[PDB]
Amino acid sequence: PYTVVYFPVRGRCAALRMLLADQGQSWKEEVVTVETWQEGSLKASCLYGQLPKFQDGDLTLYQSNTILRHLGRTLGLYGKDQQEAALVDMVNDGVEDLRCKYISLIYTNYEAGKDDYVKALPGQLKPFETLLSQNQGGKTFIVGDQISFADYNLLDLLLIHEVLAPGCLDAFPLLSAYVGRLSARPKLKAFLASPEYVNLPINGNGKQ
Amino acid sequence: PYTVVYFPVRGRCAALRMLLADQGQSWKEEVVTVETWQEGSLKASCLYGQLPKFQDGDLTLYQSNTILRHLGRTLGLYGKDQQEAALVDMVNDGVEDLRCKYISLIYTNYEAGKDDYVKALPGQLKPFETLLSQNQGGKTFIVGDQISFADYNLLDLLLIHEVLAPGCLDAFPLLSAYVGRLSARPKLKAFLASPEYVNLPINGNGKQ
Ligand SMILES: C=C(CC)C(=O)c1ccc(OCC(=O)O)c(Cl)c1Cl
Ligand SMILES: C=C(CC)C(=O)c1ccc(OCC(=O)O)c(Cl)c1Cl
Ligand SMILES: [Ca+2]
Ligand SMILES: [Ca+2]
Ligand SMILES: [Ca+2]
Ligand SMILES: [Cl-]
Ligand SMILES: [Pt+2]
Repeated sequence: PYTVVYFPVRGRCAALRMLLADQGQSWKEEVVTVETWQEGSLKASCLYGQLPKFQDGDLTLYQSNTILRHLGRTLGLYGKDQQEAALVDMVNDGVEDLRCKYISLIYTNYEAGKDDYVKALPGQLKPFETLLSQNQGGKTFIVGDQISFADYNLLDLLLIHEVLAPGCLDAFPLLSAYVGRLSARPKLKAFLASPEYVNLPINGNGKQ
Repeated sequence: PYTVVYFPVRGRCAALRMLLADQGQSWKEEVVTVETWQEGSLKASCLYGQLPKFQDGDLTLYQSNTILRHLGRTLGLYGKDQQEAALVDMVNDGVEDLRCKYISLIYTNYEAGKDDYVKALPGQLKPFETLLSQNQGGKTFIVGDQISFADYNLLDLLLIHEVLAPGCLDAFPLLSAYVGRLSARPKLKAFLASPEYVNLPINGNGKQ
């Protein structure tokens, strides 16, 4: 019932794929080559001229956080009540902010910008440590006592940052433990070890 | 029940203010001056070192779209069902994407970047005219038959863009009429005419 339409990269679909995999949901991958994209037709049919495109039956969605929120809603991964739902959003928006900075570094300014980025990184990661500390001493999820779509997105962000700056989580014991804990969830663990995950690059331009 | 903590500018609070005013809600403005921000204490206390900060009872929120979603969820401005909520998110994420570009122009590249931004603008607005075209002929709201938080956000986006690039909606009959229709809603109309809105600059650097 789900289709993911994307480039042959992890990128903005990593988190939503982890979510689907961990939740035992089945989906189709439709792969878009750089050549098809450059041909221009598919791009012109996309609402905002970008991928991912996501189909849930006849419901067609664009925007990676739209897809996360939609799956969060329909799969009960959006907090236990209205207050938790808002906290989940606050976490996801912070994740999205850091993701945009990471995307900027990777695609527009890797060589000149990397040292500065890594130096500023602890400052950008600290709010997630703080959230964890304020929730059951960081022993469960980013919000409340059940997983949310923000957990999968946060997890992705942290995983890609380790690759960017090995040991960056050494300064953050709760985030470190959290990555280990979520990454060990059985369906998730299997997915992250699988060719369909491992054989895709993180980004489209060979940088990580 | 609500408190908005922000600089004396419209910026990222404009949409949530329009929402509150139109929905007959009461709120307190806590105005933060340049001197107070520079002092550092308030900034250090903010989850992501940014304003707005929003209070509603004992709930403290940060991130303008988290605030919009919370108000949307709690006041019933988030579509009629899950499928509509997904479309609402899709519109809001698209509004936010263009807000991000607008902000980057205003704050970091106004004199060099304006000509390229304005030339690109029609292709950036067109998706919203298309959405309107596909929903009851553009006669109601951006999604469905009831107002949503995305409508308030889109209306703001459009109003600030008419200041930036006067006439930018002229080629878009549905958006043009939507702006007039929503702007005529009695409480919103009163708010938009009030000194509280009119006498604040859109941005914090004198550019618009
Ligand atoms: C195929 C490509 C050209 C479109 C390409 O290398 C590329 C550029 C930007 C991208 O994302 C940016 C983002 O905002 O996620 C991604 Cl995921 C890719 Cl694969
Ligand atoms: C505090 C400032 C430095 C003098 C300043 O002017 C400033 C910078 C970025 C901002 O974010 C833009 C947005 O609307 O998100 C805003 Cl709202 C302001 Cl007021
Ligand atoms: Ca986006
Ligand atoms: Ca943000
Ligand atoms: Ca309603
Ligand atoms: Cl952006
Ligand atoms: Pt951005």
